[PDB]
Amino acid sequence: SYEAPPATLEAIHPKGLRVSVPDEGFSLFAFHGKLNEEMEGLEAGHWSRDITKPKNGRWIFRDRNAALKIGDKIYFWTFVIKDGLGYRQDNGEWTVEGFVD
Ligand SMILES: OC[C@H]1O[C@@H](O[C@@H]2[C@@H](O)[C@H](O[C@@H]3[C@@H](O)[C@H](O[C@@H]4[C@@H](O)[C@H](O[C@@H]5[C@@H](O)[C@H](O[C@@H]6[C@@H](O)[C@H](O)O[C@H](CO)[C@H]6O)O[C@H](CO)[C@H]5O)O[C@H](CO)[C@H]4O)O[C@H](CO)[C@H]3O)O[C@H](CO)[C@H]2O)[C@H](O)[C@@H](O)[C@@H]1O
Repeated sequence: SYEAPPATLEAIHPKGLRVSVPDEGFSLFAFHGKLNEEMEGLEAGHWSRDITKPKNGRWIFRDRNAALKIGDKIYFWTFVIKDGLGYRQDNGEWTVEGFVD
């Protein structure tokens, strides 16, 4: 049965974090994440935000001010509502390996 799609994360040059999932017929996408500190289960995170509509096919979370560095780790989990039911990407871990213009 259904599983949340994996998120794509990008570090932006000169600054910023962008996180997105494809719209698979959701009503809601939430991102919950911490920088260089593990998530202790389903805690809110330093980044914690509900996104309520997709934009051109994707659900997008942005922190335009996040100044990331190579080797920074983001520990995260996401939440999507599909047909009134909730699904998570659990135990997300992403390492900055480069930047996007
Ligand atoms: O009303 C004024 C008040 O408003 C507040 O804002 C609200 C805001 O917080 C809310 O945001 C949504 C957010 O809560 C939601 O998070 C969910 C989270 O609820 C969920 O937690 C689960 C528990 O549900 C679960 O409970 C179990 C229960 O299901 C079962 O029936 O019984 C069990 C007992 O036997 C019981 O434990 O327990 C587990 C732990 O085991 C919890 O993890 O977890 C999911 C993740 O899986 C999490 O996503 O997510 C939504 C979508 O992102 C958020 O939108 O939204 C409301 C509006 O819809 C707001 O009103 C303010 O903060 C206050 O200041 C205001 O006073």
